[PDB]
Amino acid sequence: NENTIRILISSDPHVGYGEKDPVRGNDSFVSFNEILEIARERDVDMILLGGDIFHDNKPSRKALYQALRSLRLNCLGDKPCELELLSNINYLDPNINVAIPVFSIHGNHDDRYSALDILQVTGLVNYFGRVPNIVVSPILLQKGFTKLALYGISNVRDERLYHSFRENKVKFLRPDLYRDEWFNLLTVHQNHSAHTPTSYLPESFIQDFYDFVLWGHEHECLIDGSYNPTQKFTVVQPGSTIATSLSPGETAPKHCGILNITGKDFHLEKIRLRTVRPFIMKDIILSEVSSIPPMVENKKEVLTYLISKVEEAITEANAQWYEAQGTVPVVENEKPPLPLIRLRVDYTGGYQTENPQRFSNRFVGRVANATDVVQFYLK
Amino acid sequence: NRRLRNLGSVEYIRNFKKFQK
Ligand SMILES: [Mn+2]
Ligand SMILES: [Mn+2]
Repeated sequence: NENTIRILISSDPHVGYGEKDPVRGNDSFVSFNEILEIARERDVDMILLGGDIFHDNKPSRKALYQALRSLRLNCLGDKPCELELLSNINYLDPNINVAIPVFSIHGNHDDRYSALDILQVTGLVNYFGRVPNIVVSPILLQKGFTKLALYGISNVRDERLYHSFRENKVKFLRPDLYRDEWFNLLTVHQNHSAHTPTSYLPESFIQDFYDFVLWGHEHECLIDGSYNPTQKFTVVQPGSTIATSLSPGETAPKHCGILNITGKDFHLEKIRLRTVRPFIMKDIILSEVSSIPPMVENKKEVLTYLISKVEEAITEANAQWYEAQGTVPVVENEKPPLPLIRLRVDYTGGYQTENPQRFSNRFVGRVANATDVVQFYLK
Repeated sequence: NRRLRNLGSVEYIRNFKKFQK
């Protein structure tokens, strides 16, 4: 639609993560490529990223090459950009045919010349929301009657930003012309909630004039979003495009989204990422497993139960992948990649265990993390 | 933290491509 700004939203691709792993080495490149491919196939007006583009502060030559190759092949082309800039931006360059402009803030992993400066200098990404006293200035875009005021705050040490907000040292700049017509979009890369009272960014701290908050840094996919009643805005945490640890947060299926803006209204469409390796986690408390009698030489029974839980997790992972592809397990069809499987086992109350590497070895050629399938702990 | 709100300050200020071949 001529009055609908269509933005592909994602965050935390971590290009280069696990590059050296023989099984997982290409995951970050394939999934960062997927995000750009979906944007092109779905004919969006622009891409908006929430930071942590590269895993390493100084990306490897392979990581940089792969990111540049994907951006060049998916973002350049004959497609006209229908976004009018009201207040340099790559699509306005007369020597580069930008079909889909990419906008990104920096995260803490992409810390004078960041890897993001390199993406910008090539004309492939618009690095915005720089934090050199913080002055948050918008990028003003128009498509028909729709007016977008895009704001960004690049990653700042959580305590430093929290103190800056407390000492009222954060300056949000608003356009005077077409005052209340602008759809206000904020992009951040901070902790959404931490044990420390100063290590995170509370939602209440964010100005209520904002309509939408794109929340980077947090890897868990919470793509459906959450409404803040006091501030009157809807926070969307798209999550990462790769699991950077085997944490419970990393298990939620990865998605990107299309944010459709018509006037001051929006429609968020969620898109399941097909290239993300399945990750299943099981949290087990042995004392809650009646089958296993406590305080006796129960290794055999502990092992039988845990082996059955890995098997169950593999079956769920394979099913999760076929679901993502819209396919069935048949000879003509591509087979799922090896899944990431993790059992967290609480062994309190008298239960014998097994060496984690010896346990993991029981699933060689069946799991992507053949070294750390199980973790035994005491509550 | 849940108490304070709207921290900092809020103040006011005053085809589309050029490629061809
Ligand atoms: Mn990250
Ligand atoms: Mn981060």
